Formats: sequence, C-alpha cells, structure tokens
Amino acid sequence: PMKGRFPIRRTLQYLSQGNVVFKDSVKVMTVNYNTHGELGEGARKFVFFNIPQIQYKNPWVQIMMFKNMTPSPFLRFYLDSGEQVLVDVETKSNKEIMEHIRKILGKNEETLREEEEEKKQLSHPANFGPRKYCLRECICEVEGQVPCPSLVPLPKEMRGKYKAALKA
Amino acid sequence: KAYRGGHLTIRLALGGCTNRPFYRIVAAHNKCPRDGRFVEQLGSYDPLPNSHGEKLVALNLDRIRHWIGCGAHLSKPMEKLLGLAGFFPLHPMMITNAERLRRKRAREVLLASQKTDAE
Amino acid sequence: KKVRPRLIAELARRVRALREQLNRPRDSQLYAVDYETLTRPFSGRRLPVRAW
Amino acid sequence: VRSSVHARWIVGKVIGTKMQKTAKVRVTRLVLDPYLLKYFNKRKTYFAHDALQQCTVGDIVLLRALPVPRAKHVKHELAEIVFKVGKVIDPVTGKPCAGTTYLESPLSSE
Amino acid sequence: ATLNQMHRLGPPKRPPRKLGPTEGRPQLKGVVLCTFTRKPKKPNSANRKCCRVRLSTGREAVCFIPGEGHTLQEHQIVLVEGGRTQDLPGVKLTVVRGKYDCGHVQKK
Amino acid sequence: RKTRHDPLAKSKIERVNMPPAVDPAEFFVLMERYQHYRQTVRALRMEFVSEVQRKVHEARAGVLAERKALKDAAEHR
Amino acid sequence: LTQGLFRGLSRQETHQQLADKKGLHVVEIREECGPLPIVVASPRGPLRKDPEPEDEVPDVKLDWEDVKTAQGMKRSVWSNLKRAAT
RNA sequence: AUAGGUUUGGUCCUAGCCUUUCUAUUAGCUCUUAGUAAGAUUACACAUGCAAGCAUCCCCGUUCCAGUGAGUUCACCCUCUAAAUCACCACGAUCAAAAGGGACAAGCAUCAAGCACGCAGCAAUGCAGCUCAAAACGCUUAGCCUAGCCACACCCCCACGGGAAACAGCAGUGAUUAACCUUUAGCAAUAAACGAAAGUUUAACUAAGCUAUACUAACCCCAGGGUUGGUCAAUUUCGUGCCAGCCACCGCGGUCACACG
RNA sequence: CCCCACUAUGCUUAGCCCUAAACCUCAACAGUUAAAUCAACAAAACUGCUCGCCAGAACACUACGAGCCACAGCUUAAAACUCAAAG
Ligand code: FES
Ligand SMILES: [K+]
Ligand SMILES: [K+]
Ligand SMILES: [K+]
Ligand SMILES: [K+]
Ligand SMILES: [Mg+2]
Ligand SMILES: [Mg+2]
Ligand SMILES: [Mg+2]
Ligand SMILES: [Mg+2]
Ligand SMILES: [Mg+2]
Ligand SMILES: [Mg+2]
Ligand SMILES: [Mg+2]
Ligand SMILES: [Mg+2]
Ligand SMILES: [Mg+2]
Ligand SMILES: [Mg+2]
Ligand SMILES: [Mg+2]
Ligand SMILES: [Mg+2]
Ligand SMILES: [Mg+2]
Ligand SMILES: [Mg+2]
Ligand SMILES: [Mg+2]
Ligand SMILES: [Mg+2]
Repeated sequence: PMKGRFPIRRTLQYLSQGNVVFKDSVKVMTVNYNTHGELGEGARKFVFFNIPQIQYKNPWVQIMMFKNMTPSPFLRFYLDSGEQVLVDVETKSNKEIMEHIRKILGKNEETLREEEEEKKQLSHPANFGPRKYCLRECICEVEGQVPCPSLVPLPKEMRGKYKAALKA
Repeated sequence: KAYRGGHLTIRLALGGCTNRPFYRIVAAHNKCPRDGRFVEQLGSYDPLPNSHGEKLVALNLDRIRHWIGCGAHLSKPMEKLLGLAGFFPLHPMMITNAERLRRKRAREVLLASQKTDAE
Repeated sequence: KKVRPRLIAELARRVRALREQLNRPRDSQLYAVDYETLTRPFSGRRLPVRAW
Repeated sequence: VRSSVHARWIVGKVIGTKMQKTAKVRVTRLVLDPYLLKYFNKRKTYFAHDALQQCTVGDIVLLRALPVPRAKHVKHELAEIVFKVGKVIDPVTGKPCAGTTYLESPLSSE
Repeated sequence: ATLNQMHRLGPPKRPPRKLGPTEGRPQLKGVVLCTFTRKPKKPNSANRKCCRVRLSTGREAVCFIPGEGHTLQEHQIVLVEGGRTQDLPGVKLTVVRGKYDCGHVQKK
Repeated sequence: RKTRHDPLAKSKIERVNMPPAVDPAEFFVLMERYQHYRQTVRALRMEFVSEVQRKVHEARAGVLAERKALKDAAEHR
Repeated sequence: LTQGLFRGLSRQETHQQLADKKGLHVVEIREECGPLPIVVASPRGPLRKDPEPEDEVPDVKLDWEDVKTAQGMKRSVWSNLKRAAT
C-alpha cells in the first residue's frame, strides 16, 4: 500500500479539492499552532489536511509554520500593500478555518469562472494545426473538400506531372 | 527570437501535400520562414474547389483589424482576398489584369471570326 | 551564469569603427563614373539602363 | 512602487549577523515532490539591510524588496521583526509569553 | 524506506547499460589474422571453427564461423555480428555468411 | 541564399536586364488607381489604430474598470 | 493462486447482507442511467432513521498501482493489449 | 503484463537471465503497379556549375531564407527600456535587444572543501566575511522543454591579428563507416528582396528524378522468407555416429536423431 | 593431532593500534492481541513515527584514490572479462 497515515492526502484528486484561491494581494501566510491542547485541535488538523490543498492552488504564496511559540494558535497573512491580517483560530474546526479565510481573502466563484472562460478563447476551433494545439491539421479532413493524396489519389488532370506532359 | 529590424505581416502560409495546396492565414514576422513560427492564425484558404464547386476562405476580421492597427502589413495575394470579400477595395492590378484578359479575348475573336469568314 | 568575457570582440569592434572614420571613402571616389562603360570604378557596378 | 526584484514580501529567520548593517536570513518554502506528492521545505538565503543592526540570530523577520539592489546580493530590507528571539509578544492578546505560557496574565489589563 | 528517505535519494538511477563487443553497433568490419579451433565446455565435445580478427575500432577479438566448412585465410575481409556462441566461453562474435570474402555455405 | 562574401557567377557577368515596355494609357490609369487605393487604405489603417489605442487606455483607465476597482477595494475593507 | 481465489470469492459480502448489517438502503449509481437511484437491496428488518456520519477524509489504505494509473503515470507497453475473446 | 520458461533427486520462498508485444537502423534471401511521406555514417577533405540582386545613379538588400549539431544550463517569467513597424510631429500600441531579479539536463561524493568567492561608506577607508553533505568547487556525457527554440558558421571560445585559403547552401565527389538520393526543370503558385508601379531576381519554394524505409490502394497473369523438441503455431524418410554441426533460454548429437544436413 | 622443555605474549606503568560469529545476526520511541494469525525453519503475528542499510552470483573484508601516531595496517570502495545460476 501507500506509506504514511491518511495516504489519500498525497493524491492529485485530493489536492485539487481545495476551494481557497487567494487573491493577488496575499503574499505570505504564517501558521502558528500548538502540538497539544484541546483548544488547538482544529489548527493541527488544518495543518495536516488543508495546507497541502492551499499551497497546491497558490504555489507562489509562501507558507511558513511555527510550533509552540504562543499559548494560542492563530493565522497571519502579509499583503503586498503592507497590511497584516490576523486570524485567531482557537476553538474552531479545520473546516471553519478553511471557510473563514475563503471569505475574507479568497476569491469568489464569480471571479474564477471568468478567468477560465478567457482560456477557452485561446483554442479557436476554426484554426488548423497540430493535434496538440488544434483539432484538425489540414482541411482535407473536412468532408466535401479534396482528400489527401496519400489516401485518395488525385485525378491525372490535377497533378503537375501530367499538366506539364499534356502541355508539352 | 529577435530579428534586426523587420515588422509584422499578414501573409499566406502554404500547407498540404503534393498537388493539394492549403494556405493558412497567419500574422508572422517579416523575416520568419513561410511555414515557420507565427504570432496568430487569422484564417485559412482552400484553393481547390469542393464538391459544391466553391472555394472556402475563413477570416478572423476582429483580429485582422487588430493587427492592422498595431503596425502589420499585408501581402499582395492577401490584399486580393480582402478585396474579393468586400473588406478592402479591389486591388488595382485585379482590375487591370481583367482588362488585359478582355482585350486578349477580343483579339482572339477576330482571328477566329476571320478564319470562319475568310475560310 | 557568469559569462566569460570576450575582449577581442570589443577590441576589433572599436578598431573597425575607427578605421571606418579615418579611411572612409570620399564622394569623389564613391560617386565617380566611367562614361564609356557606365560603371562606378569604386564598386564596379553598372548603372540602370534608364539612367545611361 | 514597482521594483526589479522577484520576491517582494518574504518571511525568514536570522541565521547570521556578522556583516555591517546586514542580516543573513533563511527563507523556507513548501515544494511539491512530483512523485510522492508531498510538500517539503526548500530553504534559501537572503541578504537584508538592517540600518540599526537590531536583528538577533534566531528571530523571525519580515523583508521588503528594494526598488533596486543596493549591493550584489542585498535586494531586500528589514521591514519589521515579527518574533523577537525570547521576547515574543502574543499578537492575539498583546502580552509577553515564554512558549505556551503567559509571562503577564492577560487578565491584569482586563 | 520512508517518504523522507525516498525524497532525499530521488528517482532510481538506472545503471549505464554496458556495451557489447560490437560497441552498440549491428555489424563490424574486420580483417582475418588466424584460423584455429577451440573445444567447447561440458557436457559437449567438438572442434568449432573460429578466427581471430582485428575490428575497425582497433580491438582484436575471436569470432566463430558458422556453417559446415569455410575457406577463410589471413588478410581476408569479413563482416561480423553479435550472438553468443553458447558452447564456447568468451566468444561473443559471429561471422556473417556470404558477405565480403566469406561465401555462402555450399549446399550439402 | 548567398552572402556578401560569396562571389558572383561567371554567367551573370555580361548580363543586362532591360526594363519592360510601357503602355502610356494603362500606365497612367494604373498610376492613379494605386494613388486612390492607397489613400482609401491609409484611412482604414488609421481607424483601426485608434481602436487599439482606445481599448488599452479604456482597460487601464476606464469608467467601468475604475468602477470595479473601487468596489473590490471597498469590499476588502 | 487457486486456494486463495476460492477463499476471497467465498468471503465476499453481497448487497443484501450489507443492508441487513447496517439497516440501510443500497443504492446503485450508474453513469449510463444518469442520476437515477436504483435500489438493489433493502433491509428486511427495521430501517434505521439516522444516516451514516459523513467522513471528511477516509482513513483507507490505498494501492500505489491504482493511484498511479488514475494519474496517467503507469506506463507499460504490455497493458491494454488487443487479445482474443475470453 | 492476464503473464510464461529456467536453479533441485524433489518441494516452497527469493532472485537474476530469457521468451511473448510494439518501433528504428543495418545485414542475408527475395521483390509487380500506383499515390503519399521520409531520406550521408563522419563539425574529415573537396574538381566543376549554380544559390542576391533591385533600381533614373543615392539608398535599401545580400545580418533574411537555407544548413549543421561542434559546443552547451544565453531559450521561460517579471522589471526597466533602445532599435524597428504603425506615411510623418506627438501619442500610445505592437514587437523586442541590452541591463536587473527569479527559474531551468543527466551521471560520478573514490570531485569535500572552493580560495577572495563578502558587506558598509558620498569619499577616504573600515570590518572580515561569502558559498558548501538540503551537495559548493570540479570531472564526464548530451543539442533542447519541438507550431518550434538555442548554438555554431574552417581553426585560435572572440577575430583587430594569426594559421591559412574553407560546400555544416543545392547537385555532386574523395576518404571513412554496418550506414551510400539526380552534378533535374521552372519562378506559374506561396514567401522574401528591390521598385511609385508595370515588373525583375531567388538550388527558398513549387513540380519532377532515385531508394521496399514507412503508410494507403489494387492487381487476369505474377511469392518468397523463416520456422516445425519444449516455452511456441507446425515433420515423413534417409545420411551422419559427442564426428560434422545446431540453440533466444532449457539443451540436441556416443550407430533406434520429431533438435544436425 | 600425543609427551617434555623453553621464549614472545598473557600482568603493572606511560602511549599507540581501533579489529571480531563486536551475533540475543532480530534498530530507537509509542502502542496492540482482535482481524486475513501465519510460505518454511527459527524466538507468534501486527500498527504508528523516524533514522540507518540492502537491490543476481562471482570478481571483492580486492585495485585505484583519499584520510589516519596506523607502513606486511585499518576505514571508505569500484571496474573489465565470466556464468544461468547462486542462495
Ligand atoms: S494532409 Fe491534408 S492534403 Fe495531405
Ligand atoms: K552433448
Ligand atoms: K534599390
Ligand atoms: K550539439
Ligand atoms: K550469536
Ligand atoms: Mg535558420
Ligand atoms: Mg536579455
Ligand atoms: Mg578510484
Ligand atoms: Mg555532442
Ligand atoms: Mg519529391
Ligand atoms: Mg538415423
Ligand atoms: Mg533438422
Ligand atoms: Mg615470559
Ligand atoms: Mg595472550
Ligand atoms: Mg560478545
Ligand atoms: Mg550486525
Ligand atoms: Mg538509532
Ligand atoms: Mg552483487
Ligand atoms: Mg577484516
Ligand atoms: Mg584494503
Ligand atoms: Mg591504497
């Protein structure tokens, strides 16, 4: 089997389930949690399950964790303008934390669909080229048009071998 | 790549196999190869008539108007495709080449007539 | 990532530019013409037939 | 406002302070292992400009990219000391703390 | 192992594939030097026609002539190929029949 | 193709390309057609150039764009 | 191989035993039939009124061979070969 | 991998090797037609011919296309900002070099230390640091992440200078290698250069020639190659007698050879 | 191999050498006895976490290189040829 406890965390299907896509302002995210204490239980589960999901969606965001530096856990974000966003996460579950930072610093569903829609316009169906970029390579793949000579030989009147011979 | 000088141009990039040509309209640098790297593909042109006897020509007018406004030039064959469509005026030589054909065919009607008349 | 300097490429560049300014040809040499063969002796190039 | 430096804001830890008005900071980022699909810390060293030389080895600091590198390796500057070594102040309560214990009870100031 | 140990090491490094007597080439051209016979190892017993040739690379190895009878002499040209001679130990090359001086085995 | 350093062929040494003959009528009529065609196209090009300048300025400095940048900053506070 | 094949094929839990075990409906979801829920088995005894507690993350041991295939990483020139009817 | 053969007197386990599949090159035997695609082994040396001209003189162009893979983390993103295009002033856009930041191949740690690789300061000048087992420095190998890109352009990284007299442009030749395309035609199409333009030029390209290397299709006449102990589809009769010979693995052959001919 | 005799050595002191079947051939911390207990033998079968180590046999407790009060030494440690087994 797959090593480690909860091996599903190390899967692309689980890393892409994160719904926290930070904005352009967020630059650094610092997590301070305590290894023990009933109050900090959620913060530990948030570092064990969701940090992988957050860093996968925000690869250009620095995430640094510190253990047992304060009596209580908390999150702190550092924006590009110089503003700091403190977030007390004591006495909260990992879902409440994941849902709370999505409302104050995460993008909404309206801002995401737009970005995706732009990409669809990058691949024009009318264009012809390699299969990697375009759907069709040549226009002989379109019924009605003249087929490729490799498959269907052209008439002797349409080949430059005989056009020259017929003329001379 | 960086070319000394040069400019963008909207030309035709030949494609297809032997005796089966297929041009694809593209905006590419002036010095780049004919079928090499391009900035954007702005249409396609199938010279050979289809079953219906018609030549197909695709044009991304919204993008052709963008590159012409960014400093792009046009090739003579491509300026004759935009004149046949009504996007540009009929190229001067598309008109003069038609007049030359008229006089040429009228010059052949004389010899044909004389032969049938004289002989 | 530290590119190794090419000093001879800069030395010759300066020398060439200098010589192009000290040995530059004059308008008497460049734009001369032999009125029998109609060629510029500097380059040995014929003029267009419409200028003869 | 726009600068020629890639990393604008980064958090690190002072590892050395043996250069004049300069602090050597170690920055860690999580990097995904493509095969194991697990994140590991990839660290990197950054040179920060400290005018007052108030940094101490072992403290967390915040760096701000400079408009242009003042030196060959110095591209950032000390914005603020997040956690001072041994004298951290709880941001939630504003009270001193030594680890997971309060040095000054938060109830003193209600 | 552990995930941390598997990350430090990295993807398995496949040992560099070793080259054979032909040095990763289908065939090779060589000149004949000698024509002797060698006895195979147990459980077999025979006299197998072999020849020492100098390849174009510069080496000088031993080769096995397949077929019944041959007319190979010194200084002749032959084309060799791969293929272990199972009975003969240390013989990794085989002569190609009907190429250059080497002539196709006469019928019967 | 050749370079500046490559020499010339010996078959093109004594070569003279004579210009084509001119039809006075067609030459003049065709010389005006290019004059108009190129003037009609110079105007079209200027039109399209003004549309590319507009959109860019509109995008970074527009009414709608600046009406949304303030909404996103107000919602942040 | 044979002694183990018969061993696992005899210790497999059917849909009826599962329902009776947990007192819940066993619903079948098929892509060809859309979102239609198909009841394949129901408990004979008292149907439970409380649902199963939804689990955020399941602690089930996975197989790298299956996960490596679902991610387009198991390259093999011997898998998915055209063979005769069986 | 749906796996299979092979350790032993025999069994189980472990393990390596090999077989079965799909491509490419060369060799042997053999080979009917048509269309299409592709097409030196060698950065070794090259006979001949051609490959850049245009144009009322100036300028522009020959810095492109084409070619090769010697060398090799200059190829990507951001910032800033020249040249160039948008007739022109300006505008901003487009495109994009230099500079600054970041990212970026493989193998060897029996390459473990590198030896000036740092910082401050207007300057003078001062401090003594910088990189590295989370792999510095170093050796070796390799064109790459392919709508294409990078690098090279006889050699000395460069090219004033020197050696010295150059096909890694097309066709072609010598040497070399297991490796082998014609010393065709035309600028009619497209592209590029020049011209105000009609137009001119182009071994780019287009249309042909050669080659079972591959794909497609077909043919009244026209089929060979390998294999036949097991894995693995398929042998009758003679000859040979551990000799001659065969095998991808296990092995056959000692006068009854389904394994050699 | 058996008997007798005797020496280095076994002991003390001051230094060096740094090896072993240095093997209880069974790593450290925490935890479990239920499920499929479990190839065989041996000292029943497993979980979590971490470090170290091994990837066919032989060549090889070898060669070269480097380091070490070690100079017939120790540590680190390959390759070519060979086999279809070894275990
Ligand atoms: S591919 Fe379209 S003609 Fe051959
Ligand atoms: K035998
Ligand atoms: K000119
Ligand atoms: K190369
Ligand atoms: K023991
Ligand atoms: Mg090129
Ligand atoms: Mg640059
Ligand atoms: Mg060594
Ligand atoms: Mg190379
Ligand atoms: Mg051809
Ligand atoms: Mg017999
Ligand atoms: Mg036989
Ligand atoms: Mg004694
Ligand atoms: Mg003793
Ligand atoms: Mg002991
Ligand atoms: Mg041990
Ligand atoms: Mg230990
Ligand atoms: Mg071994
Ligand atoms: Mg020893
Ligand atoms: Mg030794
Ligand atoms: Mg030694």
